[PDB]
Amino acid sequence: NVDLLYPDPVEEQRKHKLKRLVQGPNSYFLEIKCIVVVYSHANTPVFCPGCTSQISIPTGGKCAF
Amino acid sequence: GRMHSKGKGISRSAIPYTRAPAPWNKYTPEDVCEQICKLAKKGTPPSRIGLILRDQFAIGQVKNVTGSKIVRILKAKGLAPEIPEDLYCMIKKAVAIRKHLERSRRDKDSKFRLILVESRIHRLARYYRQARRLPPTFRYKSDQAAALLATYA
Amino acid sequence: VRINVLRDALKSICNAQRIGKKQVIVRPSSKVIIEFLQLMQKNGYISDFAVVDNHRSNRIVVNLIGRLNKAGVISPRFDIPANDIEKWVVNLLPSRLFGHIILTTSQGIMDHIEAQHRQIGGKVIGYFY
Amino acid sequence: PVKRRNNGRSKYNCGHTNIVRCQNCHRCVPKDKVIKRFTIRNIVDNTIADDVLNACVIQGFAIPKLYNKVQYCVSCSIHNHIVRVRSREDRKIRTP
Amino acid sequence: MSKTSGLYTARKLRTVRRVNRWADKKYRKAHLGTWLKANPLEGACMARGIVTQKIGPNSAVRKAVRVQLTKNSKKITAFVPRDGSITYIDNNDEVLVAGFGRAGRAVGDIPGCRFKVIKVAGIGLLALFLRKREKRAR
RNA sequence: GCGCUGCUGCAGUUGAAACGCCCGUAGUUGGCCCCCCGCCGCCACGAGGAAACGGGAGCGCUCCAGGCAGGCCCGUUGGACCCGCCGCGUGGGACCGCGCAGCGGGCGCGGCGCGCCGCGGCAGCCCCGAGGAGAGCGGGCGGGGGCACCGGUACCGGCCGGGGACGGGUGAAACAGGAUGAUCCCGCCGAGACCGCCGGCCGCGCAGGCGCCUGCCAAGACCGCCUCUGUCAAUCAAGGGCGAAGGCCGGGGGCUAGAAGGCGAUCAGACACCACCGUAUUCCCGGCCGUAAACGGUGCCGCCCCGCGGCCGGCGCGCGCGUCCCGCCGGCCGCCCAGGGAAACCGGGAGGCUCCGGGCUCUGGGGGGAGUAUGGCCGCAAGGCUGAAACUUGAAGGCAUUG
Ligand SMILES: CC[C@H]1CN2CCc3cc(OC)c(OC)cc3[C@@H]2C[C@@H]1C[C@H]1NCCc2cc(OC)c(OC)cc21
Ligand SMILES: [Mg+2]
Ligand SMILES: [Mg+2]
Ligand SMILES: [Mg+2]
Ligand SMILES: [Mg+2]
Ligand SMILES: [Mg+2]
Ligand SMILES: [Mg+2]
Ligand SMILES: [Mg+2]
Ligand SMILES: [Mg+2]
Ligand SMILES: [Mg+2]
Ligand SMILES: [Mg+2]
Ligand SMILES: [Zn+2]
Repeated sequence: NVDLLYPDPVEEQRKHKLKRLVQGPNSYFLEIKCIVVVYSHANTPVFCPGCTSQISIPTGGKCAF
Repeated sequence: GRMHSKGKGISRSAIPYTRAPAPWNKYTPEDVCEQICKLAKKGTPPSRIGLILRDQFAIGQVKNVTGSKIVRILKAKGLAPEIPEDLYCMIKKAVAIRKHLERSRRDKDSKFRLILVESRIHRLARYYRQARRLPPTFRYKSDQAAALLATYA
Repeated sequence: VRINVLRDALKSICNAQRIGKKQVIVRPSSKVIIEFLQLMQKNGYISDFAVVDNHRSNRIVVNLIGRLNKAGVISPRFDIPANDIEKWVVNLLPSRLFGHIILTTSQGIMDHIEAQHRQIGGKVIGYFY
Repeated sequence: PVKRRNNGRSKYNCGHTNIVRCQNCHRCVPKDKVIKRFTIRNIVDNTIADDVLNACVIQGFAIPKLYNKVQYCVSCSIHNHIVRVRSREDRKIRTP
Repeated sequence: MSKTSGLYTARKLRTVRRVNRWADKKYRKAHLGTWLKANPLEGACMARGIVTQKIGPNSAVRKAVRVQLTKNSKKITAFVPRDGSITYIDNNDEVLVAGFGRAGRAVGDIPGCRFKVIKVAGIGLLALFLRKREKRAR
């Protein structure tokens, strides 16, 4: 019923990225419209062209806009 | 936190299996190559350079694109610093502790931390002296640390 | 720090078998582990296994079918004369009829019976039965 | 042999704890080993409360209470029946 | 684990055994040298000496004698076991003295006695107690 | 005998035995990966070099302990062969650890050098990035540390006023206080200690230990990350630093309690327990000492491991948006299936061990004499580290059962 060679893709998402059968990032890129791609876990300030200032709110984990 | 403490966490980064660039990549290695110079010309450490590239320019890994790491590029362009960054930051922390201690000399935790930092510095400096990355004559001393910090920085 | 990958692998395998499981994971993927497992498979103790690549010490999966009772390593590799094997056989294995002692030689990884046939010796890796 | 897993105290993730004094003998005891009970009671006991209320003048006057914390050592708690010596199986029960 | 087990660690093992093997009371008593000097018999099977005085939960007094070893000039007490052998020993008679079963230690209920008398004037005590021979020459 | 010297192959919670803790040199030990080259170890074979002894082929000294003989028509009758090597040679080349400094051609002599020539001949010249380590960014978290500042009652002492006879203390009393107005009530003044109820199977720190307000200075583990380096690591004689309370040296300060001392009771006695007075000390600065049941009486690093539950910090997911429930990391705890053990008990190991080998360090070998003597080092001293023997003795100890 269950085999470790082909883990359920959803059951594996609940585990730690290093104890997985293959180690992989937990981060990604996404698109935002003020057309610009931004890192999911941004920590440094980010600026956008028409913008006059920063639009990121750094946090412990995922950023906010 | 293992070598000079008792804790043992495991906070690290796991890079992807595939070495290829993104399918939205629009930079030839040249564009990144000169960008490094501009940040280097402003006295920026390699780690901050990587963070800047990853955040603003959306480049997760430089090696996947140029085929080489940042410090190798800097050395090939003759801009790499004489002291590796980690040792330099170690020495900065040692200097700050020493100054705080000269200000007041009743704090003992500070002395304990200073002992640990000096031990780490000596180990790393010995390792770097081997591998011929530093001159054999290089030596770390408490009383003239700030001079070697500023002159070589 | 981690040192003997083979010992940890064997201990994990024995613990898993003790509660009668069917599949195990072993972080290291050294060549010596691979030859040890190949000998076990050929003799009929563990059947199948696969190696899972990741660029960072690949992982390996193995299947169990009972049978195996014990398996260990000898941490400092001694030197075994071709003519001095019966003493180790008697000291380590339960009976002279069954059991396999692994030796690494200049001719490759083999069992004590094979080396006794070729009248050569070497270094000892481990054992199982 | 060992009689209790807790060694007779509640000491976790520390080396030293502040000390207090027993209220009846004035012995010094660690704060995690002393026996504590919180009590709430009336200043005037219950038999004369009605007389106190009748003699009082304010309307709706509420009887004030007393809020105290009593701390006793092991020897004095036993001698005054604050705790009982229990059986081997009953030492593991932790309800009031 | 606890002990060293590396392939290049024989020196430490030899040193450790050399140091730790001195903890045994028997090994100490045999290889240290103190007992040999302190033993009035100096490692001999038995000694020849000269008697100089007769003395003697169980409440039975045991008969013994004070002796001085010819080659040593120190004093000890040796106990004459076999019945009726007190009369067979006379003051200032050459004797041969051996040891009890337990080397060094006292044997039985006798306090402060660690030897035996086996010959007087050159005749075995056993050969005389059974009347095989006679001490008419002394 | 003896697995009571333990390499094979001991023990270290309670029987004897884990240094108080950290750093750290010699020393020991070190993840994974390159298919064939050289070197070290390693294995096999071989040479060479004394016999006797030992093993061993054959021979009926009447057997034997022995000896190398002996029969007729004897291998050329026989006395074969092996065994005292850290060295020498050949091969193997898995395991064990080192190889920084381009190559190919022509001048160029048979070769090898030292140089000059096209780069015009080469894919010319970087494994990866360890649930190893270090550095970096962001986030909050905490009785973590040091410096200055600072509030509050309470003990004590003094004073203004009131009032009029006992007060204190004990199991019961008696010493000390009171018409010089005590005890009691109120207010004010002074100094020095301390930081409560909240306060906890909460938390922080290498340990010892850590709790008033305000502000300042540096530090730290964890979590999150497709940020950087590339083995930089583990453990440790010698050496260095920290280290409760008490104690010591030199200066300050002087309210509480209180060794020594004194006094009253109790007692057969009581120079002790109880009552009262009270010096050093307890507080601050600078410096010595370097010991504790300094205890989880359990060394550090590392892997696997039944299930349930609580709390702390950070992150993420889902929804009906509640400080909800479903997970991840790290930490502090409780119960417990197997398993283990002399058992009590452990089970986030004291498991995976007579089926008896992951790495490093330290300690112990029946009880006393004895942590004594004699030396050495450290210390102002008190004392600390190191550390015997003679002699004596048959039991001393651990966990548990019934009385
Ligand atoms: C033999 C000395 C004890 C007897 N004395 C005098 C008489 C006495 C009378 C008491 O009331 C009946 C009394 O209170 C219990 C004590 C005494 C003393 C106490 C002496 C013994 C003392 N130490 C041991 C036991 C004990 C127990 C006590 O009970 C708490 C006690 O009272 C304070 C005193 C004592
Ligand atoms: Mg270390
Ligand atoms: Mg780790
Ligand atoms: Mg008891
Ligand atoms: Mg403590
Ligand atoms: Mg003990
Ligand atoms: Mg003190
Ligand atoms: Mg201890
Ligand atoms: Mg063992
Ligand atoms: Mg023993
Ligand atoms: Mg002894
Ligand atoms: Zn009390």
